[PDB]
Amino acid sequence: QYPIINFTTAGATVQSYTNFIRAVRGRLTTGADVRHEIPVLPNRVGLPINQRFILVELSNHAELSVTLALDVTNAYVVGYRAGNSAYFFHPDNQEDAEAITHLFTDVQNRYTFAFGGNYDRLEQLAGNLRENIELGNGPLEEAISALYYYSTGGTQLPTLARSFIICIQMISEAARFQYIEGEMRTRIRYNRRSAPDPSVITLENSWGRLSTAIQESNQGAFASPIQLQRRNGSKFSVYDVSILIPIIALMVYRCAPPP
Amino acid sequence: VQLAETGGGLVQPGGSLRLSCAASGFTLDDYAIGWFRQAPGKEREGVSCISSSDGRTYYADSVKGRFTISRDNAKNTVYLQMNSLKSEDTAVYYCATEEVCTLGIFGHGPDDYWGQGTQVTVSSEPKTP
Ligand SMILES: [Cl-]
Ligand SMILES: [Cl-]
Ligand SMILES: [Cl-]
Ligand SMILES: [Cl-]
Ligand SMILES: [Cl-]
Ligand SMILES: [Cl-]
Ligand SMILES: [Cl-]
Ligand SMILES: [Cl-]
Repeated sequence: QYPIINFTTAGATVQSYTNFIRAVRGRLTTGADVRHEIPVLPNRVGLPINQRFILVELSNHAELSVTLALDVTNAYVVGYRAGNSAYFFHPDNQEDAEAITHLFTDVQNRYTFAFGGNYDRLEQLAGNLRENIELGNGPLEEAISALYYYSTGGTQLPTLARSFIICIQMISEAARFQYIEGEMRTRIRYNRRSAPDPSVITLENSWGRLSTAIQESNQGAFASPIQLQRRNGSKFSVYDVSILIPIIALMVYRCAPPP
Repeated sequence: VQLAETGGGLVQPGGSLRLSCAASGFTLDDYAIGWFRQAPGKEREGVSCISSSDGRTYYADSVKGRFTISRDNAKNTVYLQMNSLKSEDTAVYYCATEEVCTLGIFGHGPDDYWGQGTQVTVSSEPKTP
């Protein structure tokens, strides 16, 4: 009932993954709201239900497929389907609980987890922090398998949570940040797996604040600096929009554009 | 793997220069390419970058409207056209490969490859060759 974007890990290349993320971005935003050369996601307020979600179908070489559902308002994963079973993170209010009844409507075997999909919770359930969870094409292939096998009784919760952490970073965070897409491209290019460095983690943690600072900026300057980290962990402050233009590919809606 | 820069020199204020960054041993087509500059006693800084996707270009505020980056895939070369040069543009200029454009703000990537640099000096009066 929603647009679907397909990707496979089998034989994935820098190009196939790049083309995939581009398609995700193209379905998350209309392109009609662009500020400081950064697209803004749709405003949630009053957003019609047919416009609310997109579907991302992921397959691997073992012929397993899962379909993730992403909320267009924040690019984040809300649940998934494996065969004719569906699983949803705990929703935050009655409107969102109602919204997710419109996902995978041909699935009656539906379950809503008692937990949400935020990193703090998922790291607790996984027993590991993002800094110790490897990302790459291999991790993504394995995450697809683990999500699929939850539906057969074959994945326990820590592995499920780890697999969500992988998918959210490699799909949602890569769509949000061109820099993170680049970090995933490096892993594909060199056929390697590795945990995200501090630059990635701190960007992920800062997406909402960066979206605010950009949309509330005045003369391209932030009202208050945001502290980020370099790849070596060293800390630096950002005061202006321009240097973030290549880094950020999408922003959550915070306010109406200037008159 | 080599990245060779040429085109630097002494130019007058208001003048123009075109730098070249030519690759050997690999293809520039599938990387972002950035220009960076190091001026005396100053932090090394990203100047301009061109993506491997759809030719998207990015510029530091200080050079917007004066510098233009472009890529000639057939020649495995990237160029930096520098117009309306100012004394403040004097620096050693470097090109580097990256996966995506960052203007250097997160530091060097472990697999990024940098050239050895070309000096650009903006002054009306002669200087060291
Ligand atoms: Cl695979
Ligand atoms: Cl939409
Ligand atoms: Cl939102
Ligand atoms: Cl549960
Ligand atoms: Cl939670
Ligand atoms: Cl972490
Ligand atoms: Cl890596
Ligand atoms: Cl890029």
